[PDB]
Amino acid sequence: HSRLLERASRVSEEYVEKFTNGAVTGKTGSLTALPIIETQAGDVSAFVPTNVISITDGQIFLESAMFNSGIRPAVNAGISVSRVGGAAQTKIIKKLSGGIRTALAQYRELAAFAQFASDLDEATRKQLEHGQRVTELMKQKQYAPMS
Amino acid sequence: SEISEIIKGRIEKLDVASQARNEGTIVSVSDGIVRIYGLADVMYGEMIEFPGGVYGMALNLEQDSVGAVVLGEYQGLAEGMNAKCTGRILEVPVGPELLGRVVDALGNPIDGKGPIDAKATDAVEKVAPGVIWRKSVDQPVQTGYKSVDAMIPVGRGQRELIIGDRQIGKTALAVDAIINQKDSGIKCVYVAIGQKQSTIANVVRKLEENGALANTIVVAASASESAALQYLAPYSGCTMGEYFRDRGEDALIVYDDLSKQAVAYRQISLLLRRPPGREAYPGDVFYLHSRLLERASRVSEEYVEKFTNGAVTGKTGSLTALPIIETQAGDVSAFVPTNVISITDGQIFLESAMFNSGIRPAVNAGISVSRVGGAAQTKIIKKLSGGIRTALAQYRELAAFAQFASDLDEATRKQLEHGQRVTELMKQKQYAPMSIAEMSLSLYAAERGFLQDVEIAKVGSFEQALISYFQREHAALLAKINEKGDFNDEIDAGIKAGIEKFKATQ
Amino acid sequence: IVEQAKKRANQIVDEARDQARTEGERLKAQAQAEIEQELNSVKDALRAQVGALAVTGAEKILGASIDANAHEQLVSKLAAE
Amino acid sequence: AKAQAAEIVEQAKKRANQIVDEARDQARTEGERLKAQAQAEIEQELNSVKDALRAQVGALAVTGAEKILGASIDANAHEQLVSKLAAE
Amino acid sequence: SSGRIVQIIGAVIDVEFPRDAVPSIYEALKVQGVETTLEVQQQLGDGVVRSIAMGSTEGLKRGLNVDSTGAAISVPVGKATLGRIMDVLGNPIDEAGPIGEEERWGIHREAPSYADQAGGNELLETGIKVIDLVCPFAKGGKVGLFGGAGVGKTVNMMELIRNIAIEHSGYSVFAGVGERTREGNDFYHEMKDSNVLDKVALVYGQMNEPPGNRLRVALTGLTMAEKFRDEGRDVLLFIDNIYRYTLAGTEVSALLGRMPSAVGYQPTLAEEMGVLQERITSTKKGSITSIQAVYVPADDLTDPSPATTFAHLDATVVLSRDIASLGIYPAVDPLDSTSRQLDPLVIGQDHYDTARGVQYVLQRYKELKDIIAILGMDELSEADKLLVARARKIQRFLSQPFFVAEVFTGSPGKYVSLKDTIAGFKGILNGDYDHLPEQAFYMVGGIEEAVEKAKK
Amino acid sequence: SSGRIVQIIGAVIDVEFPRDAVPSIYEALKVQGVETTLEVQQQLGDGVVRSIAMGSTEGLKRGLNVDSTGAAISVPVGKATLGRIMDVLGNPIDEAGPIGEEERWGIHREAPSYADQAGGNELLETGIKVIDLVCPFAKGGKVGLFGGAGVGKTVNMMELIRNIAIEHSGYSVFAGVGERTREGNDFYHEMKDSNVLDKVALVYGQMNEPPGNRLRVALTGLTMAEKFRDEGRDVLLFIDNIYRYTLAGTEVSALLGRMPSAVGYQPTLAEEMGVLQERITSTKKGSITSIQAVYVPADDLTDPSPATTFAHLDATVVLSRDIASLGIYPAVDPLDSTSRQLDPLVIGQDHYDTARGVQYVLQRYKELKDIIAILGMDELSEADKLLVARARKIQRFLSQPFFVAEVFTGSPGKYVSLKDTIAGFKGILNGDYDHLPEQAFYMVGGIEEAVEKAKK
Ligand SMILES: Nc1ncnc2c1ncn2[C@@H]1O[C@H](COP(=O)(O)OP(=O)(O)OP(=O)(O)O)[C@@H](O)[C@H]1O
Ligand SMILES: Nc1ncnc2c1ncn2[C@@H]1O[C@H](COP(=O)(O)OP(=O)(O)O)[C@@H](O)[C@H]1O
Ligand SMILES: Nc1ncnc2c1ncn2[C@@H]1O[C@H](COP(=O)(O)OP(=O)(O)O)[C@@H](O)[C@H]1O
Ligand SMILES: [Mg+2]
Ligand SMILES: [Mg+2]
Repeated sequence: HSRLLERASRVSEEYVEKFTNGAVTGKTGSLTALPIIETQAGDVSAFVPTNVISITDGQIFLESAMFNSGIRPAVNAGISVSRVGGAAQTKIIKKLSGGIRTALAQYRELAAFAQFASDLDEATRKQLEHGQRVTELMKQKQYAPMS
Repeated sequence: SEISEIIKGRIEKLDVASQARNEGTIVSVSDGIVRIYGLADVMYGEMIEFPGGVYGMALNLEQDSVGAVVLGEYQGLAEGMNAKCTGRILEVPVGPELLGRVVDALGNPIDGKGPIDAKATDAVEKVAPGVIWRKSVDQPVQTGYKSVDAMIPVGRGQRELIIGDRQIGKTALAVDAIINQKDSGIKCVYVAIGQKQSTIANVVRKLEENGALANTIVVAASASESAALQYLAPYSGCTMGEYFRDRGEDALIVYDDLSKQAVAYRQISLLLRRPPGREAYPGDVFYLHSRLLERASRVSEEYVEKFTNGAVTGKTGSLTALPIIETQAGDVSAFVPTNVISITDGQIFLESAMFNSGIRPAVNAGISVSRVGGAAQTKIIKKLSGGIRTALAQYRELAAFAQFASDLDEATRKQLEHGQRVTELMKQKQYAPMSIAEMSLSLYAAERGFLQDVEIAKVGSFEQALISYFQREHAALLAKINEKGDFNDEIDAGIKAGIEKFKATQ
Repeated sequence: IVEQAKKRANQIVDEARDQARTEGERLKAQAQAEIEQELNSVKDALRAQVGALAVTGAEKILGASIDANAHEQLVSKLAAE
Repeated sequence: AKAQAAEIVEQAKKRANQIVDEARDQARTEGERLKAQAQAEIEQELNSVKDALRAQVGALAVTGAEKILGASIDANAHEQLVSKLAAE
Repeated sequence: SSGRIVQIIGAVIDVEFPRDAVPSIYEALKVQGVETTLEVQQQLGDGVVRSIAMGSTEGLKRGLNVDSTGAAISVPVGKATLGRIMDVLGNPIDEAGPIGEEERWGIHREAPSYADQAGGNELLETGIKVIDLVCPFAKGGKVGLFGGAGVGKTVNMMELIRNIAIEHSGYSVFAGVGERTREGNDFYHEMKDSNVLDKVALVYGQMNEPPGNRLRVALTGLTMAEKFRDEGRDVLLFIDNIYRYTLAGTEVSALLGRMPSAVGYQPTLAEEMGVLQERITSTKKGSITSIQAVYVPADDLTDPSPATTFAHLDATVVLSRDIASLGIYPAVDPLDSTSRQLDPLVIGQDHYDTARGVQYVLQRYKELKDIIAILGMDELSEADKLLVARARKIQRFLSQPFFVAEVFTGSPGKYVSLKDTIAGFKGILNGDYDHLPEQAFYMVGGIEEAVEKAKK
Repeated sequence: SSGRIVQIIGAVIDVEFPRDAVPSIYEALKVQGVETTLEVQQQLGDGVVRSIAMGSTEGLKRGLNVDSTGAAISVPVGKATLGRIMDVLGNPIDEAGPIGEEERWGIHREAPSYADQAGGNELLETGIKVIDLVCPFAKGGKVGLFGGAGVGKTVNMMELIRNIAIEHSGYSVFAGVGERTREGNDFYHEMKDSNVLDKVALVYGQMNEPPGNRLRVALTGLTMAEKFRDEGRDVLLFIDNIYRYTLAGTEVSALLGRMPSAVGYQPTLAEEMGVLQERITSTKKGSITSIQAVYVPADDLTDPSPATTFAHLDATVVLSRDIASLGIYPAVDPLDSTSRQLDPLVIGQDHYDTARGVQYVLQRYKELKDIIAILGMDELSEADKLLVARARKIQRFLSQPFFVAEVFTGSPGKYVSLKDTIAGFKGILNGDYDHLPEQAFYMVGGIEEAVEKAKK
C-alpha cells in the first residue's frame, strides 16, 4: 500500500516542463486518491487497517450507530481528520468553517455529560443547542451535491 | 617513572611450548550465532576461542555442527576462521575486592578505577544447596519503608518479587533497600539487565551520594550488549553473592529486570531454531528463572563448617533476592510473570492507580504477601504491625462512605477516620530510609490512637516533627530500640511519655 | 513555646554544618581518586603499545637465527613434546 | 507566640539549606583547581618517558629472543638492535 | 549393549545404539563416568533414540558411551521408604545413608482393569467433623484442596497422615511436584516435631530440577503408594500441586517439538492427566485415596488445566481466610466445599438430611447477618433470632482440636466418629442443646464433651 | 573478487563470492551495470552472503556480477552536509549538485563506553503548558513523543523545532524515517523560507522506498550527528518516526531465515533497538539533544515495540486518542506522561507540588466519570461537585493554540512561559477562577486570556 499511495501527489511546474520537454510550461500537475478500507465490527487494530491509516493525508470514519440513528452521511467528526486543513479550501468556506469539527467533537461529549444533570448555566445550554443544529445540518441525500 | 621494562621481565617467564588443542572451522555467521565444523570433544557450556581474543559458548552440540553464541561482538568473525576448545566452563572473579566496583557480565571493570585484585574465581552455573543443608528464615532484612517492613517483611535468605507496570517506583524501592544496608552487615549486589548505560550511572551516582556504593557490587549488561551477556549477567551476579553466603555471611541481590533476561534467552533460542511455546518462549524458560532463584537461600551452620573446612564455625550464611518484573497494563497472567510469581516466597505489587493518587510507595497491601511473615520481623515491629493491618483492611471495606461521613454510624465513622490516618502514614519519600526505632515511633503513634486530633492533612508534618523531637530529647531510647528491635513495658511507657510530652509543647 | 523553637532551630543548624562538612570530604575524595586513577591509566595504556612494538622487533630478530639453528631444534623438540 | 515559633523553625530550615548549598560550590571550586594542576604535572612527566621508551623498546625485543635463541642471537642482536632503533 | 551420544540440545539428548540393541520407550539409560540418567521418549529410527536428561547436561559431550538398563526408572518400595526424603529416581536426598530396600518397582504401568474395581462406594472416615459431615471422601477417591497460604493446609495434611496410620493401620506418600527447597526443608522438620514423619514417605521434585524430573515425581510417589495398597492397605497420596504436573508436561512437550494445543497446552493434556488419575482407585485388595492441591490460572475455571483436573475430582475442600479469623482453625468453608458422595443413594437419608440441614441454617444466617448489620438485630422476627442462635452453635461445633495442633490449641486431640458427628449436629438442628452456651460447643470433639464443658 | 547473484526474493538478494574473497558482515556490495547497493547481513556459507538491496530489484537478474567494496556504507560527514537533502547512501537528493565532503564515516559503530557517559539536568523550556508542567525536558536528554495515528506527533515536533531549533545556536540534524513525502517537502520549504536551512542537515527516507533504505536511514542521520558531537559541539537530532526502523526489520526478518517471536516481530527486536538507541547520547565531548516520535500500533502502549522503547528515554510524552476525539490539542495524557526532571531537587518544590496537585485532581475525576454517567451529578458530595468543575477547567487549560497549527484551527498561535503555566494551574487548583465557565479555558494561552474570553 505505501508504494501505491505515495504516487498520488502534486508535482511542481519544473517537474511537468522537464517531462513534457517544454511542451507544457507554467502548469502544476496532480493525482488525488480516495482509497477505501473495510473494518470488522469497528476493529481498527487489524494489520491492514492499521497500515493504511498510517500512510494517508487524512481519514473519513463512517460509523454504523450514526447510520442507523438517521445521520446518513455518517461521518464521525471526532475520529475523522484532514492533514492539509484550510489550505485545501476556498477563502469563503475556509473562514465560515472555523473550528466547526472540534466544536462538534466537544458537543458530542457535552451531551453525554449533561444527559441526567439538573439545570446548567447559559454557556452550557447555548453550546448544547448550537450543537444539535449543526448536527442536523450536516445531513445530506445521495446523488445531491452542493456548489 | 619507569615501569614498562619490569612488567616485561615477567613476560619472559611464560610458556612457549606446543599444546594439543581440539579445533574447528567457522561455517556460517548470523545474528550473533557462529556455526562451527569440528570440535568433536567440546562440552555443553564450554567456551570457544576465536581469532582476536573473542570468546563464545557452545549451546547446540548437533551431530554435524556446533552452534555457538558470541560473548562479545560477532561482526568481525567470518567463514573459514579457526575455532578452539578451551577445556573450561565460564567463570567469574569473586571476593571482597568487587565491593564499590562496576563490572560487566564477565567481571571486567567498566568504571575506569583500575584492575580488580580478586584472589579466586567461581563457576557462573552451579546447583543450589540441597533441602537438608538449609535453615528456616527467621532474621530480618529491613528495607526502610513502613509499608514493606511492617506488612510484607523480608527475611535473610527469602526471595521477594517486586511486580508492577512501567514507571511506578520498582527501581526506587530496590535501590532504597540496598541503601539501607550500609550499616547492617548485609553485602549488596545490583544486576542491571538490558538498561541504557546512562540509567545505570544515575543509580551508581545515587549509591555514592547516599554512601552505599562501598558495600555494593554493580554488574552491568546494557541494552547494546550481546544477548548472551544479558542472559548470563544474573548468574554472574548470583555467583558473586554466593561467595559471602557459603563463607558464613549475608548478602542481598537485586535483578533489575528478569523479564529482559527472558527476552534475551528467547532471542538466542529462536535463532538456534529450538521448538517454540506460549509467547514464543522456549520450553525451558521456567527452568531458567527457577535455577537462578533457588540459589537465594539460608544455609545451616553444618554447611558453612563443611564448606569453610572448619575455618568459620557457628555462623549461618544467606543470600536474599529482590527480583523485579514489569507487567503490561496490570496483566499478571502473562507467561513470565506467572512463572516467577510461583517460584518466589512472596510478592510486593505496585499499582499505577495508587501512584497517580499521591500514594508514592504505591504498595497494594491488599494483594501483596510474604509467606515467611512474622518470622522475618523484630519483636517491636511484629507487635505494632497487627493493628495497622486491621485498620487498612477496614479502610478498604469502608472507602465509598467518605462522601457520606455525616450519615455514618459513630462507631463506623471512628473506624473510617482511623483508616484514613493510617493510610496517610504509609506515604514516604525516596532516598529516606527509616530505622527500626524511627519506624516504631510512627507505627506506635497511629496504633495507640495518638493521631485522632491531627487533621488527615497534617499527619506527615506530625510524623516528621515527632521523629526530630525524639532524636534530640530521647537519643538513648532510640539507640536502645535499634540494638535488636526489642519491646517491653519500660520501652512502651518510655515512648508514651515522650509522645505525650511532644504534644504538650511542640 | 519560644525556647523550644530556638532549640529545634539550633539542632537544625548544627546538623546542617556537619552535613555541609560531610559533602565537602566526599566531593574532594571523588576528585582525588579520579586524578590518581587517570595517572595509572596513562601508564598502563602506553605499556600496551610499548609491548606491541617490542614484540614486532622480536619477530624480525627471531627470523634470522630461527631459520638455521631453530629449524632443526624445533622439529626434533616437537617430536619429543 | 506559636506564629513566631514557626517562623524561627522555618527560617532555620531555610538557613540550613543555604549552609549546605554554599559548601557544594566551595567543594567544586577547589576540586577543579586540583584537577587542572594535576593534568599539567603528568603532561610534563610524559615527555620524559616518551624518549626513554624508544631506546629501551629495542632492548626489550632482544631480551625475549635472548633467552633460548640468545646464544645464536648474540651475533644477530648487535645488527638488529642498531637497525630497529634507526628504523623506528 | 551400549550406545553413543550424537546430539545435545538443552535437556534433550539423542543417543545412537546398534540396530540389535535399541532401547524401548520409557527405558532408563546411564551415561558412563557421570551421574546422569536419560529417560527415552521417542525412537527416531536408524538406531537413534531421543531421551530427556533427568539431570543437568553441563559438561556432557558428543561421543560419550551410554548403557541401557533393560527397564524403566525403577525405585525402592515398601516399609524402608517411610520417614525418608527421595528424588525422582528414588535416591535418598536426606544425608541418612542408603534405603534398606528389599524390592524395586518400575514407575510406568497400566491402571487396574475393569474387573479389579471394588463393588461399591465406601466412605473414608477421616475423624474430622466438618470433612466427614459436609465433604465425605470415598475410598479410592480424589480430593481437590483450594485456598491461599497461612490458612492451615500443612496442619490439615499432618492430621490426615496421623489418623490414617493410627485409626486405620494405613500409610501416606507425599509427592512434592515442583517443591520449593525452603518449604521442603520446613515441612520435613514440622513433621519430625509433630511425630508424623515415620508414617509417611517423602518424594520431592524441586523447582530448580529439569522438566522431566517434575513430570515423573508424581509417578514415583504413586509407585510407592501402589506397593502398600497391594499389601492390603488403604493409603493416602498427597500431591503438592497438580497444576505443576500439567505445566511440567507442557514444558516437556515443547522441548520434544510437538505441536501445541488450545491455550498453549500439550496435545496430550487429557491423556497425561488420565494416566496419573486412573491408577488412584479402590481395588479388591486396598485403596489409594488422594488429596491434591489445585491452582487456577488467571482465576478462570474454564481454562484447560482446571477443566481437565475437575473431571477427575470426587470432592472439593475450600479453606477460608475469613473462617480462620473467626477462630475455627480447621478453616473449611461449609458452603463452598462440596462432595459427589453427598447423595442419599450413597450415604443414606439420615447423613444427607443432617448435612443439608446444617448447610441450610448456615446459609440463612449469612443472609440474616447482612440484615443485622444494615438494619439492626431488633428488626428480626423471633423465629429468625432462634435460627441465628442455632447457626452460631453449629458454626462453633464445626471446630475440633487436632493431635498435631496441641502446641497451638493447648488442649489434647480428638478423633470423632461419623456416628458421633451425625448425632451431634442432628441434636443441635432439632434444638436438644438450645439451653447450652455457644462457647460450650467450641473445640470439644463429640457432643457429650460440649455438655460437660458447659456443666463447668 | 567478483560475485554472481544466485537468488532474488523481494528486497533480499544472495550473492556468491570465491570462498577466499567472502565480504564482511555489513559490507557494501555493488551490482555490475544496474545502479544498486547490497549490504551483507549474513554469511550463509560456501562463499555466499545474504544481503538487502538499497534500491529496487525489478531490473535485477540471476548471474549479474557483484563487486565487493571492502567496507560498510560510507556517508559524507561534517560542515559540507549542512543545508543539503540526502538519501540513505549519502547521495544528494536535491538539484544543488555534489557535496564538498572532506571525510566519509561508516554508518555502523560501537556505542560510547560506560566511562564516556555524561550527566546533566539543565532545564530546557519548550513553551507548551502540559509539557513544561508534567514533562520538563533537559538539555542533552532523550525525549519520546508516543502516540497512535492522527493524534499530533509531527505537529508537536514541528512546534518544538520552532521553539528550540530556531533559537538553538548550534547545528541540527533532521531525519525523516518512513515519513510522508508531502511532510518532507513542506518542512524543506519551511526551513528554506525561514532562513534556518543553513544550520540543519536533512536526511530523507520516505514510505515509497525499499525496506533496506528505511532500515539504515536512521544510522545515516545519526552518523552525521556523531561527527558534530565528537567535534565538541552541541547538536539537536530530530527523528520523524523511529518505529519505521523496527518495522523494516520485521518486513525483512522472515526472508532472512529467522523464526518469528510474539506479535509477529523479529526475534532481535530488543537488540536491534538497543544498538541504535545507545548511540543517540550526550558524552563528555559534546551534547546531542534528541526528540523522537514513536508510533503506537493500534493505540496499544503494551505492544512489544512501544513497550521496549520507554526504557531508552529520559522524557516520555504520551498523546491520547480519547482527548483528541474531544477536540483538545495538544492531546497529551497528563497521567501517562513522565520525566526524570519531575523531581523537587531539580525543578523546585512549587512547580513539583503544582504538577502533582494537577495529577491528583485528574485521577480523582477519572474515577468519578462513571458515577456521573449512570446516577447523575446531583448524587455527588459538595467536595466532589467542586472537584469535577476544577478538573474540567484544568483539562481545558492544557489545550493550547500552536503557530504550526493555524491552518487547521484558523486561530493565532501562543507561547506560554513556565512562570505563566505554574501560576495559571496553581490558581485553578486554589479556586481563584471558580466563577468563569469551563469554555473560557479552551484554546487560549495564559490565564489572563481565559479571563478575557469568559466575558465574550
Ligand atoms: N517515594 C517515591 N518512591 C518511589 N518513586 C518515587 C517516589 N517519589 C517520587 N518518585 C519518582 O517516581 C519515579 C519512579 O521511577 P522508577 O525508576 O523507580 O520506576 P520504575 O517502575 O522502576 O521505572 P522503570 O520501569 O523505567 O524502570 C521516579 O521519577 C522517582 O523519582
Ligand atoms: N495542535 C493541533 N492543533 C490542531 N489540530 C491538530 C493539532 N495536532 C494535530 N491536529 C490535527 O491532526 C493533524 C495532525 O496529525 P499529525 O501531527 O500528522 O499526527 P501523527 O503524526 O501522530 O500521525 C492535523 O492535520 C489536525 O487536523
Ligand atoms: N489446627 C490448627 N490449630 C491451631 N492453629 C492452627 C491450626 N491450623 C493452622 N493454624 C495456625 O495457622 C498457621 C499456619 O498453618 P499452616 O498449616 O502452616 O498453613 P500453611 O501451610 O498454608 O502455611 C499455624 O502456624 C497456626 O498458627
Ligand atoms: Mg527500572
Ligand atoms: Mg506523521
